[PDB]
Amino acid sequence: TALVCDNGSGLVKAGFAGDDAPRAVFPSIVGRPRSYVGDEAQSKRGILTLKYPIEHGIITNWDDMEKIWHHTFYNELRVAPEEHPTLLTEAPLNPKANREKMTQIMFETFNVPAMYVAIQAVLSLYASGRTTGIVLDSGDGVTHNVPIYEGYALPHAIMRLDLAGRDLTDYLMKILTERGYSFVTTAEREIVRDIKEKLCYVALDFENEMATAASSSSLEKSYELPDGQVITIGNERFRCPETLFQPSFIGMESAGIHETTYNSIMKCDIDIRKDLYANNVMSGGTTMYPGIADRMQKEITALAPSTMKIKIIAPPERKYSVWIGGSILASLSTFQQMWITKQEYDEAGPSIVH
Ligand SMILES: CN(C)C1=CCC2=C(c3ccc(N4C(=O)C=CC4=O)cc3C(=O)O)c3ccc(N(C)C)cc3OC2=C1
Ligand SMILES: Nc1ncnc2c1ncn2[C@@H]1O[C@H](COP(=O)(O)OP(=O)(O)NP(=O)(O)O)[C@@H](O)[C@H]1O
Ligand SMILES: [Ca+2]
Ligand SMILES: [Ca+2]
Ligand SMILES: [Ca+2]
Ligand SMILES: [Ca+2]
Repeated sequence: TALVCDNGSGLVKAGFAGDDAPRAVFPSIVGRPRSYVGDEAQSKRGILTLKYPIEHGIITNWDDMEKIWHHTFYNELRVAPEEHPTLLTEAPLNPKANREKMTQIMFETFNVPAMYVAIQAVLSLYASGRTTGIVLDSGDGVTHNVPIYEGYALPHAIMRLDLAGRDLTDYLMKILTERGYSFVTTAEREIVRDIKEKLCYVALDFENEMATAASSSSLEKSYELPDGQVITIGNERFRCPETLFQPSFIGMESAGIHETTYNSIMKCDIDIRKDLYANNVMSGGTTMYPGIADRMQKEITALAPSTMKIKIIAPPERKYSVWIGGSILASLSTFQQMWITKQEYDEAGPSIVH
């Protein structure tokens, strides 16, 4: 049985090809004395320096990444890597040298029998059942617009916004102080992330939503805290994710996700634009907000030609679309020759991965 490992800036998603969802999901964090991995590392902040080996989707520290992979195989999945072909995912615009190092580590450190590396955005597109379209992938640390034509991600048109879930959680923590609530500790941040994932949503029209929240309490929702106290949240529910469309909310000069989507499409050949407009696919935990698809549909329509057919696809399981795409691909045993085997690695070296 093949294994699928999707390493993100904030979370590692791992499992067996064929499963409908990852069996293991843990924080992409490594702790080193002043080593531990995941929840275990976070728990020991202070006595351990924390390291996030994956920044903006790109691996930046190989020794820490090695620890993460070891943890995935031996502690989380509890499998013998030498017995399973392994599919790994990589961020858009990942340097070739990185792909080579990843391959060298899998064969020489973990001794896998075979492996394959796929681009995350492409896997998310496959998860929606298509090979052409533009993916909006927003996770914990980075957001990308990735146009894909017949399985090929067009590098020159990929857009990147260094704003994601982590920043949204921090922002919600900040604005919740306005109502007098104070969330500051690590434990408190965990509560805020839960509030964000349960009560936040994207307004179809921000200004009108603010007006509705100010003229009524129809948008207010209550939330019980660990101590038994109950708080009320109003416009904070939609102000938090609005940051995706208005990065200036958290002090970023970058254009919003709707604008980057449009700019991405305009960087592509005019003859395939129609296909991208009709196939806008959302992927990643930060695209889970109710209302985001309707908002993107409205914003893109405003930017696109009047006779352009616009369609946004937001799969219910998009929180794990990347992993799911990998599960699908890795489970196609008929194409087993696509796997890069150890033997092929011996004769051709790391460069065979490209
Ligand atoms: C199991 N495993 C590991 C695997 C890998 C891969 C694959 C692929 C392919 C094939 C080819 C290519 N390519 C490109 O792209 C370039 C060159 C080549 O070859 C790509 C691809 C993906 O990824 O999808 C594919 C395609 C198509 C299909 N169909 C059914 C129709 C399937 C598959 O499967 C697979 C599997
Ligand atoms: N229902 C939800 N509503 C809002 N945010 C959510 C929800 N579920 C998960 N998230 C956020 O999504 C992020 C996790 O998404 P994920 O796609 O796994 O990112 P990643 O792969 O770790 N990192 P990245 O490198 O940025 O793609 C966290 O910031 C979560 O809080
Ligand atoms: Ca990701
Ligand atoms: Ca600034
Ligand atoms: Ca042309
Ligand atoms: Ca092969």
